[PDB]
Amino acid sequence: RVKMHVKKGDTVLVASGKYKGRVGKVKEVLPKKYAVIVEGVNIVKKAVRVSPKYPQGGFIEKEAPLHASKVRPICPACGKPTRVRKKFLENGKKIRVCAK
Amino acid sequence: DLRPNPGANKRRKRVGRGPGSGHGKTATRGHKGQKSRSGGLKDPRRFEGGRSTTLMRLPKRGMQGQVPGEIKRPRYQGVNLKDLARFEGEVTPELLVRAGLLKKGYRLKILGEGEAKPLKVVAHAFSKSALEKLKAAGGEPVLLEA
Amino acid sequence: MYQIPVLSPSGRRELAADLPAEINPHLLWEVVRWQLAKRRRGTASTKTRGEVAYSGRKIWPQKHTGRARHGDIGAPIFVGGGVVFGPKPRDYSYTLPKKVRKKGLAMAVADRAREGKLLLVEAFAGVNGKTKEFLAWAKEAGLDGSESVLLVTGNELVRRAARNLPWVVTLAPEGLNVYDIVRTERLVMDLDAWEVFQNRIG
Amino acid sequence: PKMKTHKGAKKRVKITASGKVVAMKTGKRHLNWQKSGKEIRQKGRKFVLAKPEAERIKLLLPY
RNA sequence: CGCGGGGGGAACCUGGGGAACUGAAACAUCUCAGUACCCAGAGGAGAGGAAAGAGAAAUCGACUCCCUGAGUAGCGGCGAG
RNA sequence: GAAGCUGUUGGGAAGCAGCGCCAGAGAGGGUGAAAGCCCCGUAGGCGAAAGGUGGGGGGAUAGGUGAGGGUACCCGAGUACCCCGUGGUUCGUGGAGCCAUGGGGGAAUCUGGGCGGACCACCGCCUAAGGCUAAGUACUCCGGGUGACCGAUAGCGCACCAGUACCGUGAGGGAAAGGUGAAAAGAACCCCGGGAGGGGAGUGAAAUAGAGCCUGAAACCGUGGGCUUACAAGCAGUCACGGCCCCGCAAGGGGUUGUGGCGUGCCUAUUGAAGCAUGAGCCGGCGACUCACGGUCGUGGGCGAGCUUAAGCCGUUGAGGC
RNA sequence: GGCGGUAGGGGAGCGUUCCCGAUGCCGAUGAAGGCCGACCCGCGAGGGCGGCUGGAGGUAAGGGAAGUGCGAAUGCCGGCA
RNA sequence: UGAAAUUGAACUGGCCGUGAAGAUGCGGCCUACCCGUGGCAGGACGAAAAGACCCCGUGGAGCUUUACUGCAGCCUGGUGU
Ligand SMILES: [Mg+2]
Ligand SMILES: [Mg+2]
Ligand SMILES: [Mg+2]
Ligand SMILES: [Mg+2]
Ligand SMILES: [Mg+2]
Ligand SMILES: [Mg+2]
Ligand SMILES: [Mg+2]
Ligand SMILES: [Mg+2]
Ligand SMILES: [Mg+2]
Ligand SMILES: [Mg+2]
Ligand SMILES: [Mg+2]
Ligand SMILES: [Mg+2]
Ligand SMILES: [Mg+2]
Ligand SMILES: [Mg+2]
Ligand SMILES: [Mg+2]
Ligand SMILES: [Mg+2]
Ligand SMILES: [Mg+2]
Ligand SMILES: [Mg+2]
Ligand SMILES: [Mg+2]
Ligand SMILES: [Mg+2]
Ligand SMILES: [Mg+2]
Ligand SMILES: [Mg+2]
Ligand SMILES: [Mg+2]
Ligand SMILES: [Mg+2]
Ligand SMILES: [Mg+2]
Ligand SMILES: [Mg+2]
Ligand SMILES: [Mg+2]
Ligand SMILES: [Mg+2]
Ligand SMILES: [Mg+2]
Ligand SMILES: [Mg+2]
Ligand SMILES: [Mg+2]
Ligand SMILES: [Mg+2]
Ligand SMILES: [Mg+2]
Ligand SMILES: [Mg+2]
Ligand SMILES: [Mg+2]
Ligand SMILES: [Mg+2]
Ligand SMILES: [Mg+2]
Ligand SMILES: [Mg+2]
Ligand SMILES: [Mg+2]
Ligand SMILES: [Mg+2]
Ligand SMILES: [Mg+2]
Ligand SMILES: [Mg+2]
Ligand SMILES: [Mg+2]
Ligand SMILES: [Mg+2]
Ligand SMILES: [Mg+2]
Ligand SMILES: [Mg+2]
Ligand SMILES: [Mg+2]
Ligand SMILES: [Mg+2]
Ligand SMILES: [Mg+2]
Ligand SMILES: [Mg+2]
Ligand SMILES: [Mg+2]
Ligand SMILES: [Mg+2]
Ligand SMILES: [Mg+2]
Ligand SMILES: [Mg+2]
Ligand SMILES: [Mg+2]
Ligand SMILES: [Mg+2]
Ligand SMILES: [Mg+2]
Ligand SMILES: [Mg+2]
Ligand SMILES: [Mg+2]
Ligand SMILES: [Mg+2]
Ligand SMILES: [Mg+2]
Ligand SMILES: [Mg+2]
Ligand SMILES: [Mg+2]
Ligand SMILES: [Mg+2]
Ligand SMILES: [Mg+2]
Ligand SMILES: [Mg+2]
Ligand SMILES: [Mg+2]
Ligand SMILES: [Mg+2]
Ligand SMILES: [Mg+2]
Ligand SMILES: [Mg+2]
Ligand SMILES: [Mg+2]
Ligand SMILES: [Mg+2]
Ligand SMILES: [Mg+2]
Ligand SMILES: [Mg+2]
Ligand SMILES: [Mg+2]
Ligand SMILES: [Mg+2]
Ligand SMILES: [Mg+2]
Ligand SMILES: [Mg+2]
Ligand SMILES: [Mg+2]
Ligand SMILES: [Mg+2]
Ligand SMILES: [Mg+2]
Ligand SMILES: [Mg+2]
Ligand SMILES: [Mg+2]
Ligand SMILES: [Mg+2]
Ligand SMILES: [Mg+2]
Ligand SMILES: [Mg+2]
Ligand SMILES: [Mg+2]
Ligand SMILES: [Mg+2]
Ligand SMILES: [Mg+2]
Ligand SMILES: [Mg+2]
Ligand SMILES: [Mg+2]
Ligand SMILES: [Mg+2]
Ligand SMILES: [Mg+2]
Ligand SMILES: [Mg+2]
Ligand SMILES: [Mg+2]
Ligand SMILES: [Mg+2]
Ligand SMILES: [Mg+2]
Ligand SMILES: [Mg+2]
Ligand SMILES: [Mg+2]
Ligand SMILES: [Mg+2]
Ligand SMILES: [Mg+2]
Ligand SMILES: [Mg+2]
Ligand SMILES: [Mg+2]
Ligand SMILES: [Mg+2]
Ligand SMILES: [Mg+2]
Ligand SMILES: [Mg+2]
Ligand SMILES: [Mg+2]
Ligand SMILES: [Mg+2]
Ligand SMILES: [Mg+2]
Ligand SMILES: [Mg+2]
Ligand SMILES: [Mg+2]
Ligand SMILES: [Mg+2]
Ligand SMILES: [Mg+2]
Ligand SMILES: [Mg+2]
Ligand SMILES: [Mg+2]
Ligand SMILES: [Mg+2]
Ligand SMILES: [Mg+2]
Ligand SMILES: [Mg+2]
Ligand SMILES: [Mg+2]
Ligand SMILES: [Mg+2]
Ligand SMILES: [Mg+2]
Ligand SMILES: [Mg+2]
Ligand SMILES: [Mg+2]
Ligand SMILES: [Mg+2]
Ligand SMILES: [Mg+2]
Ligand SMILES: [Mg+2]
Ligand SMILES: [Mg+2]
Ligand SMILES: [Mg+2]
Ligand SMILES: [Mg+2]
Ligand SMILES: [Mg+2]
Ligand SMILES: [Mg+2]
Ligand SMILES: [Mg+2]
Ligand SMILES: [Mg+2]
Ligand SMILES: [Mg+2]
Ligand SMILES: [Mg+2]
Ligand SMILES: [Mg+2]
Ligand SMILES: [Mg+2]
Ligand SMILES: [Mg+2]
Ligand SMILES: [Mg+2]
Ligand SMILES: [Mg+2]
Ligand SMILES: [Mg+2]
Ligand SMILES: [Mg+2]
Ligand SMILES: [Mg+2]
Ligand SMILES: [Mg+2]
Ligand SMILES: [Mg+2]
Ligand SMILES: [Mg+2]
Ligand SMILES: [Mg+2]
Ligand SMILES: [Mg+2]
Ligand SMILES: [Mg+2]
Ligand SMILES: [Mg+2]
Ligand SMILES: [Mg+2]
Ligand SMILES: [Mg+2]
Ligand SMILES: [Mg+2]
Ligand SMILES: [Mg+2]
Ligand SMILES: [Mg+2]
Ligand SMILES: [Mg+2]
Ligand SMILES: [Mg+2]
Ligand SMILES: [Mg+2]
Ligand SMILES: [Mg+2]
Ligand SMILES: [Mg+2]
Ligand SMILES: [Mg+2]
Ligand SMILES: [Mg+2]
Ligand SMILES: [Mg+2]
Ligand SMILES: [Mg+2]
Ligand SMILES: [Mg+2]
Ligand SMILES: [Mg+2]
Ligand SMILES: [Mg+2]
Ligand SMILES: [Mg+2]
Ligand SMILES: [Mg+2]
Ligand SMILES: [Mg+2]
Ligand SMILES: [Mg+2]
Ligand SMILES: [Mg+2]
Ligand SMILES: [Mg+2]
Ligand SMILES: [Mg+2]
Ligand SMILES: [Mg+2]
Ligand SMILES: [Mg+2]
Ligand SMILES: [Mg+2]
Ligand SMILES: [Mg+2]
Ligand SMILES: [Mg+2]
Ligand SMILES: [Mg+2]
Ligand SMILES: [Mg+2]
Ligand SMILES: [Mg+2]
Ligand SMILES: [Mg+2]
Ligand SMILES: [Mg+2]
Ligand SMILES: [Mg+2]
Ligand SMILES: [Mg+2]
Repeated sequence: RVKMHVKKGDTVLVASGKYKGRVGKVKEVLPKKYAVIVEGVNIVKKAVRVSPKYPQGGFIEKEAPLHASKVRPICPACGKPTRVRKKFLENGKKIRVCAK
Repeated sequence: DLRPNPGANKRRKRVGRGPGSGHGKTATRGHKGQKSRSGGLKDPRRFEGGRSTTLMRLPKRGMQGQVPGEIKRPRYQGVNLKDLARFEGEVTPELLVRAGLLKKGYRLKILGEGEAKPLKVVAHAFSKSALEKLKAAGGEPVLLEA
Repeated sequence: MYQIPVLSPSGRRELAADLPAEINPHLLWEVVRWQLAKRRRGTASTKTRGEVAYSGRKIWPQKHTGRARHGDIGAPIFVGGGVVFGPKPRDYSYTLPKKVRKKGLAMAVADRAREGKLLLVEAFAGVNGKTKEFLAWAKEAGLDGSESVLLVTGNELVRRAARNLPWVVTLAPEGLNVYDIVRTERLVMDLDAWEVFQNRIG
Repeated sequence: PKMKTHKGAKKRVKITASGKVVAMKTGKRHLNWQKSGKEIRQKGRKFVLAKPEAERIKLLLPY
């Protein structure tokens, strides 16, 4: 429980290190590790292939899990902290001034 | 005046002695260097030699005590009238204890040397001598009774 | 001494304190040691060779063995043995004589009075518990944040206000104590407070 | 914790108001069969001790 | 046929049994200590509890726990305790 | 559940600079380093259908509550009571009562019966031989909070897959063992090799961070370099001089050791040790005068014929007060 | 003018851990620790400075409290000889 | 392939002195280039085992008796059944 955090799968700004200011959508979020993948961090896995099945398996540069505290959600501006206003039924996150 | 330098006024050196060292109180530590310096020594206070202490002396303290024990009975404390004379008005067993002497020992006995105040003085017993000093200056009533 | 500046909407008036003529630094060192002693929580423990988890058996015979000579792993000369005169929980507190406690409080207040830092007031215009208010309020009062201020008042709201400030230490009238007095460079208090201070000693 | 008055001592010794230790005289309860008058008489008084004086003082204290 | 017991629980609790080292600078009374430990039982506690009480006040008013009373009163090979 | 963004150094800013913002919140934790305002929080406040708890508040039932006069029916039995043997109590047989009770004898029902330290009198206190009763008290398996507590030889025996491995027939004994890196980016591919393991390539700020991998000490083993040694006599040093090698304008200084003078290891124990008296292979880590109460003297203070409070109560949550 | 020194008495100091000082200051232009010096101050235990390592801590002045200094205990654990 | 006990550190010679009275280590003198391998057991008061003998400790334990005191057991009066 409570492992949950900032945004889910959507647009986000990177206030990290080697990718500060960068922007992208989050294509995965690993709560078990409190990190998310965007489109930013990319390292070279010279590795032949991960699992013995399939001959070729790639030098893939794929995106490295980014620590969830180095990414802020964003909407009609520069990404604000998340408030939560409950509607007349449910509840959804209003940014520092707008919806969604 | 800040928390710097309230420093203990130049004498309270908590400096206990450490005899685990190489120059101060070393090796043997404190005064020892011999034997029967191990756990501890017999007494001394009273015990020792292992001969007769001085418990050769003897109890003239007859009336040492019976079985049922103490025998309750009125205890008279003397308050010297010179100290009584200090304050004024009219002194009673309560006022006396209420202010320094007595302390519920209960039995008040003005006595002794000094100079009597012309005041009234209720008590449980007066010394022959006290009786007169105050006789020639003021009034003096006896105890309640029981 | 006597020259305490009071503060009010009617302007700056001035009082006359009965505060002691001289400050004994040692007394304050005695009173502060006492305060820091009682809050000391006894809680350090270690295990004697008795409370350690091992058994009694004699490790080995002690005669024609060539080995050293021993009883049981408990023995403090073993690694993983018992500890010697290591600490056990104990009450560090003691009863510093009352005369002394007061002398201190008086001399403390005084030391500040004689320094001019003491400042009684009543004019708390910034009411509703809201830092901003007390902030602006202290601005007028001559408290900006260049010096530490022990604020003392009955009104919990004034408390709430000053409370979160990193150069202020809130405190009720009865809370007055040398340590806190001495800590802060500047004493400032409510009249109702200064009164219940004189109540204790005046 | 809390020293115990050596009952055996107080039962035979008195501490003088100044700070001295008084005790009875030995040698008068038995050996007698015909000791001088001078003997028994001087054995009736009581005396003072010196250094052992300081030994017993410590065995009382609450007293 | 019906309700109940049985067994377990760190420590704590009550009851039935109950040591020796050691101390006394030997040792037997004495001490260690009704402790250690064994046994039965109680339970979130257990025991105790409304006076055939205390004890010297023509006074107090169940029981329990803390402070004090007090290292007192006493007990004691009047030793150690 | 308040409040920040820009620049700059950097592998990475939370740093430095600019300007600014919240605060009933500047407890604390995290984020590539050092963050009130990025994240998780914190202040303040909100919450339960279901289970548990719950006189605290509220309601009901059980139960309970008077005066006088007369009669003497009743008022706990192998009990009280005395004796023998003991235990409890401060009480060790002591003048030995009280409470308890194994053996023997053995009542009374208020004009009864117990007790106030042998006994007796007087005067008081109290009603035995049926039973129950909350709270205030003790403890910590368990959960939470906090530390002038520990930091992997410490701290629980166990930070780790420990009451394990292993030892014991068994009761039972009982270990060792924590750390790459911000991230796995954990080293494709080539090269020598059977493999292990290397060299290059590549990732990284860093690879003497490369995987029981942070730092990485000492004993111990080794390669290279400088000085020195095969006519020498020894607690291994020390004093002097000279040579050689290395620093430096210099004068000086550093390393080595040829000759000369001097010189009986450390500790312990002891009248006395280099001792052919004890201990120690060497290095690293663990290792011994404390604490509580009470005493006594000295000492720095407060008050002074006075001085001081205990348990506790209120207060606070590192506040004092009564 | 005194000043060899065991047992022992007295005095003054140095350093390790922790607390107040601290919402502070030092700190990646480099924390602790490690390695090194023929330098500086201290009679000394120590303290400082400088280069090399090391990669995140450190903690004045003035005080406070201790699990506070090891060469030996046929000491204990480990490593190596 | 590869141990062990031992080991203060060693740069570890003979005689006559000497010394705590049995010297590789002090004095004097004599002899001796450096390092091994095989072999011997005179010395290193050689290793091993905190001397079993002996004494000491107001240490322990097993054993004896007309040592002391106590208990079982047995015998015995009184009494209960
Ligand atoms: Mg989304
Ligand atoms: Mg490929
Ligand atoms: Mg944008
Ligand atoms: Mg020491
Ligand atoms: Mg000294
Ligand atoms: Mg000395
Ligand atoms: Mg010495
Ligand atoms: Mg010795
Ligand atoms: Mg002793
Ligand atoms: Mg006599
Ligand atoms: Mg008496
Ligand atoms: Mg007269
Ligand atoms: Mg004025
Ligand atoms: Mg003064
Ligand atoms: Mg165990
Ligand atoms: Mg055990
Ligand atoms: Mg044990
Ligand atoms: Mg045993
Ligand atoms: Mg032996
Ligand atoms: Mg050996
Ligand atoms: Mg041992
Ligand atoms: Mg033992
Ligand atoms: Mg161990
Ligand atoms: Mg262990
Ligand atoms: Mg331990
Ligand atoms: Mg002024
Ligand atoms: Mg200023
Ligand atoms: Mg006197
Ligand atoms: Mg006196
Ligand atoms: Mg005197
Ligand atoms: Mg006689
Ligand atoms: Mg006579
Ligand atoms: Mg007394
Ligand atoms: Mg039924
Ligand atoms: Mg049951
Ligand atoms: Mg049960
Ligand atoms: Mg019992
Ligand atoms: Mg029993
Ligand atoms: Mg015995
Ligand atoms: Mg004996
Ligand atoms: Mg007993
Ligand atoms: Mg019991
Ligand atoms: Mg049964
Ligand atoms: Mg049971
Ligand atoms: Mg109960
Ligand atoms: Mg009951
Ligand atoms: Mg009744
Ligand atoms: Mg927030
Ligand atoms: Mg900022
Ligand atoms: Mg620029
Ligand atoms: Mg710059
Ligand atoms: Mg850059
Ligand atoms: Mg930035
Ligand atoms: Mg800076
Ligand atoms: Mg705003
Ligand atoms: Mg916390
Ligand atoms: Mg900072
Ligand atoms: Mg932070
Ligand atoms: Mg809340
Ligand atoms: Mg509800
Ligand atoms: Mg409901
Ligand atoms: Mg209740
Ligand atoms: Mg009814
Ligand atoms: Mg009625
Ligand atoms: Mg009637
Ligand atoms: Mg009748
Ligand atoms: Mg019956
Ligand atoms: Mg019957
Ligand atoms: Mg009847
Ligand atoms: Mg019958
Ligand atoms: Mg009977
Ligand atoms: Mg009867
Ligand atoms: Mg009777
Ligand atoms: Mg009988
Ligand atoms: Mg008999
Ligand atoms: Mg009897
Ligand atoms: Mg019994
Ligand atoms: Mg008895
Ligand atoms: Mg007793
Ligand atoms: Mg007894
Ligand atoms: Mg008795
Ligand atoms: Mg009876
Ligand atoms: Mg009976
Ligand atoms: Mg009775
Ligand atoms: Mg009675
Ligand atoms: Mg009587
Ligand atoms: Mg009664
Ligand atoms: Mg009754
Ligand atoms: Mg009855
Ligand atoms: Mg009844
Ligand atoms: Mg009853
Ligand atoms: Mg009853
Ligand atoms: Mg009950
Ligand atoms: Mg409690
Ligand atoms: Mg806990
Ligand atoms: Mg906790
Ligand atoms: Mg905590
Ligand atoms: Mg801590
Ligand atoms: Mg370890
Ligand atoms: Mg461990
Ligand atoms: Mg470590
Ligand atoms: Mg280890
Ligand atoms: Mg545990
Ligand atoms: Mg566990
Ligand atoms: Mg396992
Ligand atoms: Mg485990
Ligand atoms: Mg484990
Ligand atoms: Mg394991
Ligand atoms: Mg295992
Ligand atoms: Mg086996
Ligand atoms: Mg087996
Ligand atoms: Mg081990
Ligand atoms: Mg492991
Ligand atoms: Mg991967
Ligand atoms: Mg490679
Ligand atoms: Mg190829
Ligand atoms: Mg090949
Ligand atoms: Mg190949
Ligand atoms: Mg490899
Ligand atoms: Mg390879
Ligand atoms: Mg390479
Ligand atoms: Mg690179
Ligand atoms: Mg860098
Ligand atoms: Mg590194
Ligand atoms: Mg390895
Ligand atoms: Mg690291
Ligand atoms: Mg070489
Ligand atoms: Mg060479
Ligand atoms: Mg060279
Ligand atoms: Mg060469
Ligand atoms: Mg030579
Ligand atoms: Mg030479
Ligand atoms: Mg050169
Ligand atoms: Mg140069
Ligand atoms: Mg020149
Ligand atoms: Mg050189
Ligand atoms: Mg000489
Ligand atoms: Mg010897
Ligand atoms: Mg000898
Ligand atoms: Mg000697
Ligand atoms: Mg030798
Ligand atoms: Mg020998
Ligand atoms: Mg030797
Ligand atoms: Mg010896
Ligand atoms: Mg030795
Ligand atoms: Mg040896
Ligand atoms: Mg060995
Ligand atoms: Mg060492
Ligand atoms: Mg004084
Ligand atoms: Mg409290
Ligand atoms: Mg001179
Ligand atoms: Mg000298
Ligand atoms: Mg000193
Ligand atoms: Mg800085
Ligand atoms: Mg620089
Ligand atoms: Mg440190
Ligand atoms: Mg540290
Ligand atoms: Mg340096
Ligand atoms: Mg400091
Ligand atoms: Mg220690
Ligand atoms: Mg030593
Ligand atoms: Mg050692
Ligand atoms: Mg070893
Ligand atoms: Mg070893
Ligand atoms: Mg070996
Ligand atoms: Mg040779
Ligand atoms: Mg020679
Ligand atoms: Mg030799
Ligand atoms: Mg010589
Ligand atoms: Mg020679
Ligand atoms: Mg050979
Ligand atoms: Mg060969
Ligand atoms: Mg031989
Ligand atoms: Mg042979
Ligand atoms: Mg030899
Ligand atoms: Mg031989
Ligand atoms: Mg021997
Ligand atoms: Mg004997
Ligand atoms: Mg014996
Ligand atoms: Mg025996
Ligand atoms: Mg016979
Ligand atoms: Mg016979
Ligand atoms: Mg008999
Ligand atoms: Mg019979
Ligand atoms: Mg018979
Ligand atoms: Mg018969």
